[PDB]
Amino acid sequence: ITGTSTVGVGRGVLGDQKNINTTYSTYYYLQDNTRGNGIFTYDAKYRTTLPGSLWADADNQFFASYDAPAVDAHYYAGVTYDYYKNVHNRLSYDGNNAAIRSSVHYSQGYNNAFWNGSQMVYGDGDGQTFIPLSGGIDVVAHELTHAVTDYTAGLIYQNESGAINEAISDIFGTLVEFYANKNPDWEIGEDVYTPGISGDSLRSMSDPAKYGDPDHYSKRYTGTQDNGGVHINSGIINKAAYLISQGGTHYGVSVVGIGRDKLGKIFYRALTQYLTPTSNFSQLRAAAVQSATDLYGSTSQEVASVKQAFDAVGVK
Ligand SMILES: [Ca+2]
Ligand SMILES: [Ca+2]
Ligand SMILES: [Ca+2]
Ligand SMILES: [Ca+2]
Ligand SMILES: [Zn+2]
Repeated sequence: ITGTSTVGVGRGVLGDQKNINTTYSTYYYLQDNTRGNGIFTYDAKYRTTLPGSLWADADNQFFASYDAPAVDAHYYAGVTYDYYKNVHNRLSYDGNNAAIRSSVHYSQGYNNAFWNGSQMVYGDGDGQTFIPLSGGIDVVAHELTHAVTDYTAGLIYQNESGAINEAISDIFGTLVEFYANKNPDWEIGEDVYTPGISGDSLRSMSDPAKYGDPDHYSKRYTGTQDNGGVHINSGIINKAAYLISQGGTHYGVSVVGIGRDKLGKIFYRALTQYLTPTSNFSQLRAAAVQSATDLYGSTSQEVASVKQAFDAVGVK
């Protein structure tokens, strides 16, 4: 809608207070005009019809519990936009400042979030397995990273290429979590998963096997469920990424860490320059080695650590 840019205040899913960019025209709308062609947040009103209604509020204060998921979807979309722009010189997901749209209150008791090819969608959770999914910045950045991948490499969402697609989303969701410095870690979804149980998460990058996901290629899932294991076999790539950043010894192979900033630069280059829709794990390894070579030279420690990390998870 057309109106005056302003700033409102509200409380997110975890009860923290934050300022959000809104637009004023009779009502105050969750429309942020300060970032590219805008960030727009919608109310799906517990239905599955999308996008729903652009979120309208009478007083620019968003402290109702119904408001919480919208506040966080809108705010964390902004943070994720800022990360891609400031760190990777990328303007929104398509690289030309496309509008970012999110709907919250999708369906009833819906325990997931997703990018649907056009926008992000967030369930409220059922209150025991999940709380509203937009409360996790690693979740928001995971989903919007799917948009980035779709516009670049185009990795198909099945088998190894789909597992790479999901790992990339976990890797950048994590890097955005560190960027915002909100109690960052190498776990996925810990802020919105099982509000009854402290210390757990949906997936772990530092130790995927903690939740039964593979941490070595010899342990890959080869069946048909979950589109050939796209959320399962991602653990193999996630572990590799964790090793490249943080270092460690894994199945007897030692990796010297090169830190988060370089991990992001190498993977962003691989993604945007070398990966294609049908890339498999072996091709990811070559793309990552070539990226590190482009950036730091073929005899660098950075290339050495990328090779060691993939040797450690059994990807040749
Ligand atoms: Ca209000
Ligand atoms: Ca965290
Ligand atoms: Ca996390
Ligand atoms: Ca929990
Ligand atoms: Zn995903």
